[PDB]
Amino acid sequence: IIGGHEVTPHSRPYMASVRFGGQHHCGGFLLRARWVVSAAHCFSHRDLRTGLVVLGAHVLSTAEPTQQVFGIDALTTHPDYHPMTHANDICLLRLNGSAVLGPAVGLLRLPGRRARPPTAGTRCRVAGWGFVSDFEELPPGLMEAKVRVLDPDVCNSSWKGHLTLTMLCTRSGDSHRRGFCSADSGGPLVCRNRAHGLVSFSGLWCGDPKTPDVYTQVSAFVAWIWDVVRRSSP
Ligand SMILES: *[C@@H]1O[C@H](CO[C@@H]2O[C@@H](C)[C@@H](O)[C@@H](O)[C@@H]2O)[C@@H](O)[C@H](O)[C@H]1NC(C)=O
Ligand SMILES: *[C@@H]1O[C@H](CO)[C@@H](O)[C@H](O)[C@H]1NC(C)=O
Ligand SMILES: [Cl-]
Repeated sequence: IIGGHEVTPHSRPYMASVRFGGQHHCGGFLLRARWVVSAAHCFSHRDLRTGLVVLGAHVLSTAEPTQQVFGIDALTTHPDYHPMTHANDICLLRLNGSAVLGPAVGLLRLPGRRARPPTAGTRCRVAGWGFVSDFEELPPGLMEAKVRVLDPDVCNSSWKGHLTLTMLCTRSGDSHRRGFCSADSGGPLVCRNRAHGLVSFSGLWCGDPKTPDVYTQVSAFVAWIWDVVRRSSP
């Protein structure tokens, strides 16, 4: 996260860390005790057996007593996920057990089934353990930035017409670069206490307004998300 601040330890109990080969690789959120929502691009060319989901974390390099580590029993990539364009960049993680919900491990609500995406100017927050600068500097813990939803046409223009109808954009509230960075992928964009976005892709320079922050528009996937959950439920 660039242009953000370190959250109070465990103040966002919904945050997940997807680890590959012991290292943090992506973010995500706890939808249900055993369900994690993330970005499909995070698992592209990766052995699911080397994957771990950590919940209840603040400092990833610390074996925190609030941390709960789970394996991935199933990965469900969106059927229409196109890696080149980043279209339908969403996936669901069914863990090899259920998280014990507490003050450090919680759930995040999806937008409604009949809910529209937020309008330009809507204040949102993005969190993660991704880089804090363009010099691959690591955060002291789970960071969070204050962003504002950016007009879809202004964004699509900046992106040379490469945005899909199911993608939203953010900008900073001021003159400082604020947004996500490498390894914040999959982690949610929280608008009005709902996961409206999902970290997808940026430019070369983290938080650069010339190459705005692209998130997966979550409201479009609410129906799919519950369909996949129900399918593997008793
Ligand atoms: C995004 O915009 C696309 C059109 O972009 C414009 O036209 C193309 C041919 C290029 O000249 C480009 O530089 C221009 O910005 C649309 O095809 C597409 O539907 C738009 N997507 C959304 C979500 O509105
Ligand atoms: C869950 O998965 C992890 C990683 O594969 C493994 O270490 C752990 O033993 C598993 N737990 C159960 C109950 O299967
Ligand atoms: Cl569940």
